Amino acid sequence: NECVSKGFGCLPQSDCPQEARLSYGGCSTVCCDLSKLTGCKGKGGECNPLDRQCKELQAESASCGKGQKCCVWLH
Repeated sequence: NECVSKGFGCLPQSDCPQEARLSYGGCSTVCCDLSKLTGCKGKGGECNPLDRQCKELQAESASCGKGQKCCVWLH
């Protein structure tokens, strides 16, 4: 099991898209990068202030008030 050790899902080829299909093994069908399927929620995300140049994403941070800038990475 590789996709367990890396921290992804095992969704089928019909459910997840053709691009999210990782090359790792151990699943029942195909591995799917849940970190990169959704957005800020995919790994958990972070609001930081408008003073700090980072990333912008209207999906979640749009009502953060103080620091309406959603940032997320692979880690």
